[PDB]
Amino acid sequence: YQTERFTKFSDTLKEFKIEQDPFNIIREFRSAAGQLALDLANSGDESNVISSKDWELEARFWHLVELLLVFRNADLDLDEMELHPYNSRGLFEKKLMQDNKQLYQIWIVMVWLKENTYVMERPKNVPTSKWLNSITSGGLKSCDLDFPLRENTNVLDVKDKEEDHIFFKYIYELILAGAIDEALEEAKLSDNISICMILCGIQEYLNPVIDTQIANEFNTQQGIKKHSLWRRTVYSLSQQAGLDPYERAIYSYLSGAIPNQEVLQYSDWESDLHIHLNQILQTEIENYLLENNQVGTDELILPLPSHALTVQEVLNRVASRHPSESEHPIRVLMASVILDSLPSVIHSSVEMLLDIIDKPYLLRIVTHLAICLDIINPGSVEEVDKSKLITTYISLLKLQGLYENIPIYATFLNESDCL
Amino acid sequence: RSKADVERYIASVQGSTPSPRQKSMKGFYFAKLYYEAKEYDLAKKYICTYINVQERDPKAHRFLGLLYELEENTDKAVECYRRSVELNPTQKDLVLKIAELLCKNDVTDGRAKYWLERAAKLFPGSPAIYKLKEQLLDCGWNKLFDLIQSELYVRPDDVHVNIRLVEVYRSTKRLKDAVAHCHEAERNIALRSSLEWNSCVVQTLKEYLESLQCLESDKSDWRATNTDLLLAYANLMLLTLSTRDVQESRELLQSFDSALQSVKSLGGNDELSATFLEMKGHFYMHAGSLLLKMGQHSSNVQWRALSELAALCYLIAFQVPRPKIKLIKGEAGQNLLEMMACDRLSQSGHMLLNLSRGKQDFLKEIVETFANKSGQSALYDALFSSQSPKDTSFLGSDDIGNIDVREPELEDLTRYDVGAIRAHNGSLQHLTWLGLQWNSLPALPGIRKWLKQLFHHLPHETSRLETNAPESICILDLEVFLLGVVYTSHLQLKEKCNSHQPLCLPLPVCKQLCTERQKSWWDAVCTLIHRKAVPGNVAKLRLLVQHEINTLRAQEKHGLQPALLVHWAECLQKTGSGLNSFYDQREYMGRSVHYWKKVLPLLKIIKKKNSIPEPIDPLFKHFHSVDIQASEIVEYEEDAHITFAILDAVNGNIEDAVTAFESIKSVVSYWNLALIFHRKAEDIENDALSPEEQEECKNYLRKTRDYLIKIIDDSDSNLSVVKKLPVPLESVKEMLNSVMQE
Amino acid sequence: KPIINKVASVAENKGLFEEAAKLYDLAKNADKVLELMNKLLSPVVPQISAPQSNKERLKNMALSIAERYRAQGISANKFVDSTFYLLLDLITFFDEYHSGHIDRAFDIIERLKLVPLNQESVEERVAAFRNFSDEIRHNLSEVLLATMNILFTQFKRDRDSQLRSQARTLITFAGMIPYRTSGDTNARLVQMEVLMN
Amino acid sequence: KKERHCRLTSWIVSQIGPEIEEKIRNSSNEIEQIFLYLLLNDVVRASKLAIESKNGHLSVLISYLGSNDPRIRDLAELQLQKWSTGGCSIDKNISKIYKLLSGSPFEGLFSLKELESEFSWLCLLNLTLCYGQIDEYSLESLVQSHLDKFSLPYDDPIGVIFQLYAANE
Repeated sequence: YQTERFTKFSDTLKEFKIEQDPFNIIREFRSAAGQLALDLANSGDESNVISSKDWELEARFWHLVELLLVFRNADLDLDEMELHPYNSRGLFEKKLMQDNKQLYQIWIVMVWLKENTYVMERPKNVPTSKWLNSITSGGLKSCDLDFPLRENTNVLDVKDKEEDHIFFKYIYELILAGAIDEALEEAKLSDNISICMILCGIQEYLNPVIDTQIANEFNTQQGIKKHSLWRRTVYSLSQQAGLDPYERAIYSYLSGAIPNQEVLQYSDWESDLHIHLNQILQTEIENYLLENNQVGTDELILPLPSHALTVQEVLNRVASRHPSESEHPIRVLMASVILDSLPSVIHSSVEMLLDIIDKPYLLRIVTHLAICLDIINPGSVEEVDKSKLITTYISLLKLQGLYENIPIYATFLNESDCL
Repeated sequence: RSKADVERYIASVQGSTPSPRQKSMKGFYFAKLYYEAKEYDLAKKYICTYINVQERDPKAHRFLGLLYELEENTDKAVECYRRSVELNPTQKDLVLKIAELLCKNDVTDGRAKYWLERAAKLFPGSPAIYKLKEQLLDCGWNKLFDLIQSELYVRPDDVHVNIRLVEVYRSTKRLKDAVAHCHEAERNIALRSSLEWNSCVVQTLKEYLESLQCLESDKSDWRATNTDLLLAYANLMLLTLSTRDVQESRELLQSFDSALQSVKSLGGNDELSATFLEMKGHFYMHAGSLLLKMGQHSSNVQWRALSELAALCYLIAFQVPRPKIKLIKGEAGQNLLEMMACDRLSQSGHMLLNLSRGKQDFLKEIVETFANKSGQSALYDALFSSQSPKDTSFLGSDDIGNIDVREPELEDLTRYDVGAIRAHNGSLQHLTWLGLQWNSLPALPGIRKWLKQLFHHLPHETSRLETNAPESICILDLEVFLLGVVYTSHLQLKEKCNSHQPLCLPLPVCKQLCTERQKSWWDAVCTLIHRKAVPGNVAKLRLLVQHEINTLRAQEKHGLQPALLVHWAECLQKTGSGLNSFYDQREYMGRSVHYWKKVLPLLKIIKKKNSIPEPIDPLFKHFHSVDIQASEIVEYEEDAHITFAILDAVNGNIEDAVTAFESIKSVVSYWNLALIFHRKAEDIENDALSPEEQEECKNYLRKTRDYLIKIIDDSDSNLSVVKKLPVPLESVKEMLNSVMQE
Repeated sequence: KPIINKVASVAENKGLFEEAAKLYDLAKNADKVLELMNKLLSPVVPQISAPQSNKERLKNMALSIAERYRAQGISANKFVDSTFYLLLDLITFFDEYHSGHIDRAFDIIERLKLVPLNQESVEERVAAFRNFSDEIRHNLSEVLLATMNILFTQFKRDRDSQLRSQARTLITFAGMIPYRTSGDTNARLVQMEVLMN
Repeated sequence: KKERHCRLTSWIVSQIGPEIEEKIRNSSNEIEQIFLYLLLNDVVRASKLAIESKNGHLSVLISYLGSNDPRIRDLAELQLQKWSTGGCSIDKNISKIYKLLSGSPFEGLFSLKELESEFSWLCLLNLTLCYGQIDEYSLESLVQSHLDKFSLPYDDPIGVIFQLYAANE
């Protein structure tokens, strides 16, 4: 049956033109692609695993589109936040994310990135308690994480290191996926209290009593006041070798830094891009705080880089670092959406019809995207480009023998007359 | 404020923060008020000092650049924008500005070229981008022509660029080429809808008529170009009436009437003669629309007299016969002419009706009183100033003979609308108008047929309904959309007049009837489907559509009032219940059940008189005018249970469908009960099979007969039941005749 | 719940409505809160809302009770409740009228469908006045005059026929309604309509 | 309350300053020094020395001292019970630091009370006031909490003032 696909997308358009909000179209496009992603994936010829991934990718694209256009377009402007110098850093961070839409967009994108991150299954047969092997062998004169750092790592049993590896890797995957609550649960429950505690430093300080404008979200002070310190402390910890590469990786991510080579070598376009947007973000916040004298000089223990990249440049670098992946045609759209250069790319792939015909999803996707765009933002895509796109896709509806559902797509030109 | 208000605040913060750094960090907020007090040599030094301490603020740097722009110091203003742009790349509008200013001041340096390239990729093919491309070239005739042509290749729908081509032709005084392109471009559906283009079309043609080149060349094609002028006048008239003011619209009428008078003398039996025929009708129709515009603002006595006058105009237009389509040279030309004919009959048609519903056979009086030649002078009087010569004015010389004075038939009107959907490029304005005009009628419009005429081969329902990606748009989504747009529009206008007829407004005169949000969506999905989007804007258009999909499908956070959902549900059931094929029946019934399944939870909370959680920036405006009441809840639950049963029957759960249908003694349940009992009989009725089974088979056909008779018995007795019929009464009787002859 | 009503009950019996409202509102007794809030608003409906006035100090508490009664979905019987939100709309009608925002104020009164503006609505609007809370009928005099003075101002700035027609409507309504100061009001309304012509 | 607390604790640090600096002068063990830096309410130099002496995890943990995060509190205490039930051996000063993170450094079961004999009473009181459970208690009842654990010398007047302050009611 699967050669139903176009129906689903077409179907969604029917429903829209007929209850005469348009963001639902895309939401459905997403779900549609996802549903199809499942079909080709389950039981299939290994020629299908490929086009299955091109559907999952499809789906992620629709999601990213929804998120960003919702934020950008459903922008109806709220009330400005008036801080005082007595206010906590927490509030200033919030203000920053409110006022600077360019940067919040980075947040949105990171959220999307996390959403679609793979995490291993929870490690089984985890041991009763930490470093149990070393303790049992005798030779841990101190039971604290820093003991084998104070003096040769030869202290820790091999099996203990192997388990610490399992743990820190799992925690790392969870952190990259946004699963911070799960990471704290794992830390707690796996007898890694001190690491847990480390994960608690992630929050900026708020006090509901002082920072009135969040006395709703909070009933109790929380987060840590000397955060610039925390951050250097963690970063330095991240640079100290004789720690497991995933643990160092974790601290890197937390300090707004770029994890060690041993770990980073396995990160893909999404993972890598995520890492570097995290860096942009971290740097930008800490700079925002410095420009408002909410950082205390004592805490500038160490040099961290102060110069934030632009999303443009991060993308360019990550691209050159992952050319194969970068060049994939829906991930180009992903980037195009991220930079807003989107009608830009529409008109572009339009002129590539004048090695876009070779891949099937593309001509469809661009067309339905163009439709959505001009629905949500009348004017968005050049009238001509709509004409050209629908023209060509329609002729494929003909080549597929689905003339049945051509009128729906017609509802965008007087050129429709000619059908 | 004044000079004292701002210079006194100096001592206000000077006494609050006296150190030099904080004194200079307030410079931007000092400069914030001098820009308001018209002090630019002072505001400049205030902001410039804040820049001395806050050298990395993109806002401050831009503010100084905008202030140097008022000072007209290009070199200084540009540099300021540059700093704000290099600090923050998201400032697209500043990349245009830099490119805009670099090309205006000096093009000799390639830096102006570079910034123009970036400006292009930030705003794909925007109207300003070409403007800058022409500016850069300015700093030779053949050179300009090649730019426009290369620009028209990829942007043939750009109004401004095509206009420039006519102006370049006109500058070299090769007007024949100017009209030639003007003629070949009147086939473009987009340009035909452009007010400024049609204005250019009217001039370039007239210039050619008087041009020395028109006479010398030949008198054979003279008629051909003359046709386009009339066509242009019609389009230009439609647009001028809507956007322009009372004065400008009336003035355009005089040029139209002059052209008509100058054309009628030639006559003949070719495209020009056929064009004159159809355009003649348009003239009165627009003239009627023009008349109604004046009266709206005016008093009641003038309104009735003017509406009386307009009614005659629309009548004259409607009477005009369908133009002779076969008589045109080409397929494109003839299809166009017919398209306009349908538009004329449709627009004038609904107007004729809405004006005739005011009174009983109001139309008859209009003709019996003003069809007299006295009315012709009363029409010329109200429209024009009597000073103009009444001899060469077409209005005063037309032979108003045997006005049909027959109100239009709905069935004819429907096929006029459907044929004219592409008249105004399917603007949501066009459809929302029609949808509203049918909102007062007893017969409903074929929306699903409208959409098929617009988006051909767009599936009724998309297989991949799971996601909201806008490649899965379906004619149902659109049908569901227009329903809300009209249901929303009607309520909004109802609220307006209540504070202050809504049906009576003609299409040009009325303003936007939908929210700019809705209009943006329709324009997006249209440009996307028809493949007239922009590679750069593809992703934006695509997302704009995606945003609303989840609402048209009643998914997470749908901005849908319960009444609008119910309206969608029943409007799709009855729309589908009348369809012949199973594919369409299933789809429309499916969606109807879907929306029903989303409402019933709301109705149950409403059934116990609780509060519905109001929406956040909904797509379809909520209204307490149609908020559901307990008085109607049990009905919807019942009407929904029917929709459930219908889908159960279509899927195969006949046992549960009949069990449900029989539970409620409704006229519609009869037609369903009958229709499904007939099918169980007909298939088994004639093949060799157990005799006992045959008797049971006949028994079902006996039930079919009975239920159809119950329909007709209850139908003839009461009118309210006639309207509840899921199909026409004559269709029910049609089956019965065949049922009994079986 | 009882003592808060006991304390609220006496303070109500001692004409201390502004307190009895705060106390009854403390026990989430909206039947009494809105009742008293109707009495405190009607006198101040047409008044000028000025800083620290008795209008601001009562309007601002009424709005703080409108939000907390909508966000929490609380309401008294429709009679008490309908009047309470109706007065709040009127208080907005005069606050816009006294500010010179004529267009904006005209739109509000139109929504309320309290005063007819087209002759067709006179029959139904007149019947509605019979069963509307006397806290509303009291302020009918000032509403008609403000609405008239609104049309009156817009006239000095077809449209003329429309204002003229609406002017008439207000008069016939006021003619069929027996209300406060119907003598002085009905006369002034007729004079303002004559100047229009 | 925060202001007053900060001034009191800055002052106590003014007083104990040389005592502790002497003690840091004579220590031969890095983790002990880290602890002493916590005795001067200098979280940052403790964190730094930790970092430098290659005690990095501790370092991170240290950064919590003076945020009163009850999660961290109960976690630190938990770690301490687990050690004080088996825990073949834990360094004498790491346990002290964890006990500081516990928020109840004498009030406890790994108790710093024995430090009664190694430090000015004021020095230990600083520990209660800085870590101790700042948010949950009023300055007074906090100080009182500490005094309830230790008798001060009858003759000492700065002692007397704290007692009169805490005695409130």
